[PDB]
Amino acid sequence: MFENITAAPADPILGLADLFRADERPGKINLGIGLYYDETGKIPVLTSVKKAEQYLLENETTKLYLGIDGIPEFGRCTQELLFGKGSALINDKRARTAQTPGGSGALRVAADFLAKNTSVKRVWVSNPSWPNHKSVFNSAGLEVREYAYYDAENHTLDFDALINSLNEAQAGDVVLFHGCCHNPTGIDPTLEQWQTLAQLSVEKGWLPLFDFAYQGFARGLEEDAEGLRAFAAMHKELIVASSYSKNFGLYNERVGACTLVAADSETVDRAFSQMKAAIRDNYSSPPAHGASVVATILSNDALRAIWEQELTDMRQRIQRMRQLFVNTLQEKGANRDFSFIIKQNGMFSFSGLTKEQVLRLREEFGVYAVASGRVNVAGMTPDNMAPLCEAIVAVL
Amino acid sequence: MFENITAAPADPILGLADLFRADERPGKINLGIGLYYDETGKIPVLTSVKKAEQYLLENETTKLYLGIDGIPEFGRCTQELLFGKGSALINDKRARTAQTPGGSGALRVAADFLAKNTSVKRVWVSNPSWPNHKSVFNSAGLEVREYAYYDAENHTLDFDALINSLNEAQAGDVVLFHGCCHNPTGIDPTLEQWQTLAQLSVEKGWLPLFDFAYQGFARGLEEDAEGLRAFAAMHKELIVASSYSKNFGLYNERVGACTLVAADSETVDRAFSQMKAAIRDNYSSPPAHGASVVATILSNDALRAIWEQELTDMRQRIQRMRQLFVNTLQEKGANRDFSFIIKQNGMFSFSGLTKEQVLRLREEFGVYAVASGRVNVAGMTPDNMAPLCEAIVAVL
Repeated sequence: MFENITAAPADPILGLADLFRADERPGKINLGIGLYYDETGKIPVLTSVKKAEQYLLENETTKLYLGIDGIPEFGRCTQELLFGKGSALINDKRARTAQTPGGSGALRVAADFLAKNTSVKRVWVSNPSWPNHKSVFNSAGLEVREYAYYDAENHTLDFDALINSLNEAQAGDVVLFHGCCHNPTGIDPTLEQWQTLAQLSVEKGWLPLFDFAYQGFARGLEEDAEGLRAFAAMHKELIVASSYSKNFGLYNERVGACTLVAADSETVDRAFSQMKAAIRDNYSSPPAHGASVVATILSNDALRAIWEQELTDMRQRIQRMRQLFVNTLQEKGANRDFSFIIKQNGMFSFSGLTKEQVLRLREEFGVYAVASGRVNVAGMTPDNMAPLCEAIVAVL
Repeated sequence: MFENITAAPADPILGLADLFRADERPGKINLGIGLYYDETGKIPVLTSVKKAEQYLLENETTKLYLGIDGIPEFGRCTQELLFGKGSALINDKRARTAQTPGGSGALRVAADFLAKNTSVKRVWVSNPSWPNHKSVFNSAGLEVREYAYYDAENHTLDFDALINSLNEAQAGDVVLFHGCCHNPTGIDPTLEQWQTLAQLSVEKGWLPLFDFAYQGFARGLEEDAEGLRAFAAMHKELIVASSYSKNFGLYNERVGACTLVAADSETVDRAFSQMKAAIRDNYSSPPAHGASVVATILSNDALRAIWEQELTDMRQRIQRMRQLFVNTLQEKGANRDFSFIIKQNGMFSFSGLTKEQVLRLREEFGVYAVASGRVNVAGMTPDNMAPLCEAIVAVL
């Protein structure tokens, strides 16, 4: 039965990580995968996370299955983060949240729900986008189309091209938005641009799908949700796939949520029963540990305070590295203006390095970035910055 | 987009649990869902599990993502449990294991792999079977057909009907077997019956899919794997979806494995790359906590000793309740022979109660079982046995 199966196409980005670990050069620098490093180049467990895990160790008395949609307090805390406490969406009970194995898990659940229960045939993703979006939607049986996004000359959101290319989207297509910290560009719509999109989206009959993996990494928890909330103020229906991998440093515990919004309580409860059915035929119910950690933190004043500060620390370290990167580039003799890097949001920006320049960086300098020239700024440190920038200057 | 979605059909078994928690009667007895209760009617965390969780708390320094297939030591330990240490399958590197979110997760991954990469159009399941089998396979786009299994008059495996009905299976169909502790009958093939099946399966060109959720609950870890190992000695190719939910009391942590076996190393590595692709487009990588607990236990002599004894304790408590159940039934005036219960394996047997008798038990006596009359023996205790049996006698 398996004799004739052809190998899956190598994933160049996971193939990168694989190449990194095999590299015996001591000064090797990892700017590939989207992970937060501290100033010592390590990927720590958050202190608030350790404290919550101690609490669970000392207090959990069972591992009895969660409901299909996971821990209720997790759902409640997630909707407050998303929509704001006292939001009319919450008061009107228009939203239902399933705890999922990561944001990736949430994307798959949404895709499966849409494919099996609606007329949706296609999803619009930005060009460029995180490559996994196409993969997940295609695997669910959905076509993926691309909309213009990035003005690479001005390092800006090409809002005209975006709007113009989205005009080819039909009523009933899904349009995917990144809530903040667009991967890979670091370029997000302004509040005004988000409000214009929310208006266009309603007129045109698009179903908004928000991918919200970096809440707290652009400006702050509430500020980062402004775009979503502008849509939520305008739309009867919306889906949000959110993740706590990055803002809790909980990557491997697979902690995310798929949130469904409909016009009213009866509708959302009805539609959510089909989302629960999709989950049931997948992994049945989600993993408790990472999500209990999140719920324990978000629902305790003292832990939440510590965690919010840890998140602030992470965001500010990245902002410092953005500035340090452009400064060291200038000092190291780089020809180019890299100032656009300072304005961009989250872990990533496009460096503007070619695929060949990145290959050179890896082979000659042990500096690992992805083929698009996207770099993980959260992988830069005061200790690695000088060798990093000397390497970039050498390849320009 | 969601206005016209119809509600998912209520799941009577999850609807049962929901009904149970709303029941304010004090002496209520839960014999529904497959969970291990101790003699005080609680569903405890295993001591070996708590010790492993303490160790992880004190020693983990990162939550960096696992590989798509999870923790390598988890895979190694899983294959040894499945095939036996020193197995030729392991020595020849014919097997690859992906850590998955539970046995349910493993079933979905297998189904997705099969549907997307092979000519498989149908899966044979026993009649009766765990209802989720049909659901999972159908959701992946696979037809499900049923084979005869149960001789309800003699409370036995109807081996003739099974073999006769499986004759309608074509070369290239999947046949699903429960490794031990058949859900719901508690009736497993003997070693001889398993060997005959392994032979038939080869001749007929079936792809065996083992669902192995209760290793250790029939006779013991090695004894329970005898059927699988008889197949593995005969087949070039096989898939195993296994779970640690029940034998580690780790239900909500979603800890399982999908193991792929092929004729040789090159083949299995090739086919497994497509299984990894299916996982990538689902939940991306599996949750670390529950699987690290399992790997930490299985790979430490002291913890493994404690855990194996805890598992032995669970198996023996169930065997005691089987005997106590039939004894108390006789003492309480039951007309019927219930002796077949003593011989059956795992958490469940068919009580022979009608759907109406079970409805009566619930409404009049607060005793919760499923419509098929299947009861969770692991939900019986010395304290609840008398009221339970008085209730059954009343409804006969």
